[PDB]
Amino acid sequence: MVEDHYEMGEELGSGQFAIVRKCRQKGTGKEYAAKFIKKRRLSSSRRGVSREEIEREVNILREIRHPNIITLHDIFENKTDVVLILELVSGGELFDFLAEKESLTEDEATQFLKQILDGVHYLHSKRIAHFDLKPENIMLLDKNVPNPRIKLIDFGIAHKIEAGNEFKNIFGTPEFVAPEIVNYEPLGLEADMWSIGVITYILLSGASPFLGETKQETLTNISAVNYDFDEEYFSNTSELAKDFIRRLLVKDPKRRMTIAQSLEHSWIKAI
Amino acid sequence: SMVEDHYEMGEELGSGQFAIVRKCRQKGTGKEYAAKFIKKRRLSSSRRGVSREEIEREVNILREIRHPNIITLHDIFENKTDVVLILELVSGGELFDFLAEKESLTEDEATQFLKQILDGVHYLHSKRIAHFDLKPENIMLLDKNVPNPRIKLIDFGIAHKIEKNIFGTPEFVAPEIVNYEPLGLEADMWSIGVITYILLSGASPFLGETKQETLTNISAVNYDFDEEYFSNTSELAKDFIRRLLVKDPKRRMTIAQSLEHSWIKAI
Ligand SMILES: NS(=O)(=O)c1cccc(-c2nnn[nH]2)c1
Repeated sequence: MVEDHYEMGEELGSGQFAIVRKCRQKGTGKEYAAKFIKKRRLSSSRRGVSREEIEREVNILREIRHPNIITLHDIFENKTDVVLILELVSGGELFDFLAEKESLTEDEATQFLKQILDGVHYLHSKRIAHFDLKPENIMLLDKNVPNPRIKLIDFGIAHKIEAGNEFKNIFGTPEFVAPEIVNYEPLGLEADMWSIGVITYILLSGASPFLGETKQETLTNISAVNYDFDEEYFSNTSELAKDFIRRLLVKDPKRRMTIAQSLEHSWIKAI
Repeated sequence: SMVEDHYEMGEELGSGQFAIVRKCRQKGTGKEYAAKFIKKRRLSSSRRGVSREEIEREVNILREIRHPNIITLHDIFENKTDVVLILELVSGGELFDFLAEKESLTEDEATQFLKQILDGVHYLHSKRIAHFDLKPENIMLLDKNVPNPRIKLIDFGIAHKIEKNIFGTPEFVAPEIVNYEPLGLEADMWSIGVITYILLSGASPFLGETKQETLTNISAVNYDFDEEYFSNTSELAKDFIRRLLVKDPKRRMTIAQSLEHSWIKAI
């Protein structure tokens, strides 16, 4: 029982069938975030989260030990919930911190981007695709210190990306498989690299590159790679910054820069 | 509970991915089952054992299913090293082996067995479960020594529940996600087409001399009905197969349509 081991406090937030509360561990006094994930009862139900999806997330969280990523401290389960005891991240969203400023220079921005890249480099080294990198999932540990530390959060749709042959072997031979299996192109780590390109674009310019009037229009823009570097937004942005973004916002995932290439890019190597 | 307190373990029946199957008997009823011992992956292990996620995925599917043409899960235990599934004992062997032993097999007899496969798949699809590994070796008989043997579909090791998807902002999502086309129930319908083609002819429609040829043949839907091998096969049967072996999953017969097709419905 979690309440026997942690003193539960205020609600901090809520997401997909989950409620996050602040807590404090009895005995140590250390503070954490307790994420209560509502379990799905019957497999036919669309409420809660299936046990297998909870496990997928927990298995990924268990592996993580990097300063730019949230960590898992403990786990409990009661009748209705799986309770993850996570690192407490209190500094808010990176972009909300940046909002307190009157302006932001390209060099100030790249300080933070390097941290995001370092976190993603760690994840990708373990074959973990986050799949929902966006500003809301880029938090700060503490926003009042001189050099705030980025924390990537929310592994709710993260997956480990198996080697390509691990898929094919499961069928024994291809004799009975359909064409959509033969031609199956799995989602991979490249998707996160795209997201990084979008994050960089907005971090530097304040503009969202693909946002349309409706979600459907945004999706059309993404699929067409319909963006530009208009001077109203990019007149104080370097050419190397634009090159970095261009090499990420590539439709073909196989032609996009990888995280290693991103870190070797001259724009990033310069600091 | 420990499994040994409830079941007498017997002889080894088979093996799976990090799994051993043993015959067993329930204490208190004397009824026989198959016990499948699946080795759990340790948190410090990379590749040994089966992941908890994959065990849970399959178990949650098995827990849901009850139908005469599908293997039944009777009990589950877990100890330090293994998850143990107590499954219905399916003893009659492969359908295709039983058929190969018949003096003669008529098209009408063939359709009656095919209809049982369709009944099982109709049930699975009604629960949004794609089997994804339908092939002769997963189509067994419960008991072969009866006048009309009952088909049992087995092996839910790669089966999945089937279901834009983005509840928050789409602004950061990659084009391959925006354009993602998940694998679906239609894949099982293709497999049924291939099974039917082999059932009637003994030939495989897409198999090539190498793996790449087989893959290429599937993708192009490059098959035909050889005059010799299909000389005793009705046009109505060929029509059934043609309406399943279709490249676009959206244009294949669904399970409901397959059961309504005159080849099945006429009998
Ligand atoms: N407290 S919160 O609203 O930012 C929130 C909501 C849902 C999930 C998380 C989370 N998941 N993994 N790490 N943090 C956080």
